Amino acid sequence: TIDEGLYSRQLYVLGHEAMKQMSQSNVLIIGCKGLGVEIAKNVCLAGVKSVTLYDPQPTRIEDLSSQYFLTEDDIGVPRAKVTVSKLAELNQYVPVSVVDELSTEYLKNFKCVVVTETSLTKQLEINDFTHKNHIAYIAADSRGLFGSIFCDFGENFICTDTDGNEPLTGMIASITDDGVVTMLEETRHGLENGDFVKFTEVKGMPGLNDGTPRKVEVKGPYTFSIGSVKDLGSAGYNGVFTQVKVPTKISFKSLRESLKDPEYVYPDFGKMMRPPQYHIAFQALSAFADAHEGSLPRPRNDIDAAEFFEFCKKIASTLQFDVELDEKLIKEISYQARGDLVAMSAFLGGAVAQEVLKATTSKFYPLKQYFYFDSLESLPSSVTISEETCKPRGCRYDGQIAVFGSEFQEKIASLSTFLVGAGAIGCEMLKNWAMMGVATGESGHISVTDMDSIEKSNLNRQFLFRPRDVGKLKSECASTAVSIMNPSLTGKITSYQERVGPESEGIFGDEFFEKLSLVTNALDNVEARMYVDRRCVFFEKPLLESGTLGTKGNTQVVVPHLTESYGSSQDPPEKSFPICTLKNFPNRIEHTIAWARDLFEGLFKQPIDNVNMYLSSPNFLETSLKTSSNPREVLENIRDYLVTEKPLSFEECIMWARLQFDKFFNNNIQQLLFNFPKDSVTSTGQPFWSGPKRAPTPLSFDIHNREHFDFIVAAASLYAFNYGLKSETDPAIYERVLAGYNPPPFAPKSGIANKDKQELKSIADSLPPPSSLVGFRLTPAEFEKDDDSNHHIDFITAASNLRAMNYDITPADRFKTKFVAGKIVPAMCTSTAVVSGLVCLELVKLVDGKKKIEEYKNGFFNLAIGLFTFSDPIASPKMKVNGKEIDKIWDRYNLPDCTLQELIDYFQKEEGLEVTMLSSGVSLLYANFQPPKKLAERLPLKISELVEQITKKKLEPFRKHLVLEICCDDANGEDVEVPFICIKL
Amino acid sequence: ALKRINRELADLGKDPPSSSSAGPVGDDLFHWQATIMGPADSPYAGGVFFLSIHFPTDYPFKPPKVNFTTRIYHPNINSNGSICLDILRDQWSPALTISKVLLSISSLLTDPNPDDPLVPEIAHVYKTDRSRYELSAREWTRKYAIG
Ligand SMILES: Nc1ncnc2c1ncn2[C@@H]1O[C@H](COP(=O)(O)OP(=O)(O)OP(=O)(O)O)[C@@H](O)[C@H]1O
Ligand SMILES: [Mg+2]
Ligand SMILES: [Mg+2]
Repeated sequence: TIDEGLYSRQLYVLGHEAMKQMSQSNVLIIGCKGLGVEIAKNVCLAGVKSVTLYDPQPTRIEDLSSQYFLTEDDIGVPRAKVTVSKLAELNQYVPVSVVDELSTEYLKNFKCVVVTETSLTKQLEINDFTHKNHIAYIAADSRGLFGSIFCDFGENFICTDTDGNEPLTGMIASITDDGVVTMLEETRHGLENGDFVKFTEVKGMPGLNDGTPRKVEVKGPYTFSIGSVKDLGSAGYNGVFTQVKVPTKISFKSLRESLKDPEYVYPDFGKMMRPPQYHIAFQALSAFADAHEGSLPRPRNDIDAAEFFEFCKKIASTLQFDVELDEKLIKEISYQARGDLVAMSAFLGGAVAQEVLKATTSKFYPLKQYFYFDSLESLPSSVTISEETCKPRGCRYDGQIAVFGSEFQEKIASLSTFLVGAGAIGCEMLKNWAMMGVATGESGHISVTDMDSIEKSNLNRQFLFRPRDVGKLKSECASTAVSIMNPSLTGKITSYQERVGPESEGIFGDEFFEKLSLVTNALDNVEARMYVDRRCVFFEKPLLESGTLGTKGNTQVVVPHLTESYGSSQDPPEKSFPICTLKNFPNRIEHTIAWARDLFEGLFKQPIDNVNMYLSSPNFLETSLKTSSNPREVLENIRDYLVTEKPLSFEECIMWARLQFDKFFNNNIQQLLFNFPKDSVTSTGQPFWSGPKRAPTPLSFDIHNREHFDFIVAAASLYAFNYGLKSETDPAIYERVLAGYNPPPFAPKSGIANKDKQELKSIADSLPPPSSLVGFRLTPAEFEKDDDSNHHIDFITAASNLRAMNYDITPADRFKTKFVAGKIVPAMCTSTAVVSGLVCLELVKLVDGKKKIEEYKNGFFNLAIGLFTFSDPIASPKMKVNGKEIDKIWDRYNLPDCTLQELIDYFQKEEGLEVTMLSSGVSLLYANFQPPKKLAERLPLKISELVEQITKKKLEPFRKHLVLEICCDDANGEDVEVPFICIKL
Repeated sequence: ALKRINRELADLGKDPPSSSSAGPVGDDLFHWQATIMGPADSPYAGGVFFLSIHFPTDYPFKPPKVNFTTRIYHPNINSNGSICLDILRDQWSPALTISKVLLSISSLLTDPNPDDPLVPEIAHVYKTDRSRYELSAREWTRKYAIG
């Protein structure tokens, strides 16, 4: 009963069983500050049964530093009471409540308990109970630029899935008598030692088809071993193996036990001696708060720092910790005790929400057990950070001023950022900017662009939108929501509905880009990422890239004249199958799904386009007769869809669907088996239908079968939609119409001048004239995966399953068909929160203007395994040109709008280089090998005039520069790379 | 992209391909029209086959789209000109030049591969009735690939 219209992207990460178990779990959350509200929001979006909040402390101004459900009108009201109402709107299936008082026994009502902003004594009291009653316990803490997470799921936690990867499967070539299983040619199994596999469709060794898992002993990238199969048989041929995943048992220790001997998780391996320091530091923080009526050390206070360090020494001595305390780091923890950053809150809230989901669903590998994190590299160094600057000012930015100071607040308040995209990452970034106070000054401004609209499936991880907003523009809704969160952003945000690309350079031109301070990408495709990267490189603006995929995520920073661009790296491309595999010889469900998509396009989209173009373009036939690769196909499509097979009712649509069933699932298979019989052999004597090729069998239409009826219904409905007829769904009419159908005879054909053009002309003149059909159009079918009433996914699923039945492939359901055909990218709210936190932690580095490349960090993480890693950005490559150091990426030539000859002479006389090629855009302006006449015609022309002449298009009035790519050779004839040219018009 | 394409074009210009001649269409560097000469020891002898090459925006990180324009009677080439070449669909790497692709296509024309065909009827004729396949190939290369 899962609402797949809302959890579409999340089910591809978790699954149906995981979410079913998740929707029966109760979560208690103690503490309703920024971290608590982040965790609660992520849990509510995830879809747990319910959430209960406990926070009786009255609201204060500083709490607004990272709490975005609190307004300045709520000062003096308990935080939970004012947060429950706003949390109840995120998801309609997840009730949210509040409890005024907590008792120990009450904790038995909840599947998971999350604790924030609670002293260590209360945490011990709660854990002593939750541990022995088998209740998952998570404790999170955020102090300035430091964070801590602790997980305790009980002594006998059972983890079904430990990495989140799909089970490995593959096709076997041969299995020896000693269990040596070999993969097909150039096929890697990917297994690891100790794995379990089950075999099926094994020839010569039926015993392995029972399904009992067997151990794996990897002997190489292409072969492994399963042990002794002597009794079962001597040798096995072909077959498919599938990995089997077995549950693991994880044993956690209580908080009291693990304080003495903790088990650390290391988010970074460059600093492996810190977590032992933070372990003492946080306990000292708790002790200090206990000794000062719950008051943390004041910001940048030396006396409190000394007292805190004395507490740290006492704690280290008491616990017999044989670790030398680092005074600088510990006192830094002391200074930022009262810090409250929205980026740290987002990062830790995403992590903790993922841990809660792990506790409820028993999936993925949890943190075991202490996770201490810091982003101390983000602390500004170009401003004054002292007790005077960091003292509170009685404003909503106190939690941030306590870490960065007022001068850095003034720096932030005058930012001019540009956010590309308004998806999940866009919404999170806008929330973080609103909380941080970005662009709240006189000279600040925010610009956000996105051309898409809000859909139902987007509400599962884009918390700034509501069901009443479905169908509206993302950018406007996001701007309004963030202006509601921070009223100071009223009039400081501009929203565009423009796609960022070559066609929008009149809006995002030189004037627009010259005023920015940084650009943040929130896109989902590589084309726009590359375009924005090129624009930033040209204008020399910092860029913040971030991406997610399921539970994985990464963030990258591009700094002018310091690091390399986004396009300097290469990622794996998309896998496209061979045309021969799809056309005739499929062996996986993906091939059949691709074939079904092609069939959909060729049946309901292309012929309609041809018919419409014929009825509109007066000279379409002549152009097609010599332009298209198959004019006969176009003419046949036009004839069939206009006169020959034009339906007059829905019964004719049903008959057409039956005919197409015969055409595509019964006759083409007969032709293929006539060309290549099942007993045929290759040129080397081996059987033809062996290995990757499966012998098909024609299908006979059975009305009672479910797949056949589904295909007929979908095809008839789509044909009626094409012709605008009234479709029906009652099986009675289909069964009545299809009963009286006589299949035309079909026998495979063995085969065995210029008159063809005469036949084409005869067909052409047989068509009705366009003038006789004015105002008549056929509606094409534009593929839409997200709608379940247009019969698109239904048709694709039916066709794919029928073709799988042809080739004896295991059919898939509509869920997997929608996943594959729609190119759906799995997405999660927790990953979005984590990437937003990391990007906002790099943003403060960008604002401070840090120069060294070691101070920036590109981040990668995988939440299914609890892996976090950070690495320095790659420096931009250097080069030697004319005995000078040139940056390959961030350097350019600035030249006037001189003539081509003058440009060549300048490059010859200044750089001592001979120009051999000059191009602009996708046109070759000048080449050394062109005939002399062409050059003599082109040489005395200006660059702008030359570009206009070659591209046959006048330059736009808003165009102010030209980017030219030049390849030149040195005096000796050696090719030397040079930076691009920036011609100023 | 542009620099790599121009380097390939210059390399073609410096050393003639003899049996091939590729060049940009008009002045566009992302659309080439290549020519292939039928091998002497093949049914397509004395034939000129025109191919259209479309370099993707991500070249050389994505394979160029190569499609025959002249009609050819080959087991691995269909009516739309699509070529069953492994180096153009999933084996593509940013290390293969257009000269290598043209050489591969010429070798394919030299000897077809009927065991993994793209046109099952032509492959069946090739495997069963070789003489009729030869006659049909000669007829097609005389009717379409000449003049
Ligand atoms: N070239 C572009 N210019 C501007 N905005 C873009 C561009 N390409 C993508 N976007 C926007 O980037 C955002 C990407 O976010 P996201 O992928 O989460 O949303 P979606 O694609 O609408 O959803 P889903 O992929 O889950 O169906 C979308 O708002 C999309 O409109
Ligand atoms: Mg969308
Ligand atoms: Mg998307």
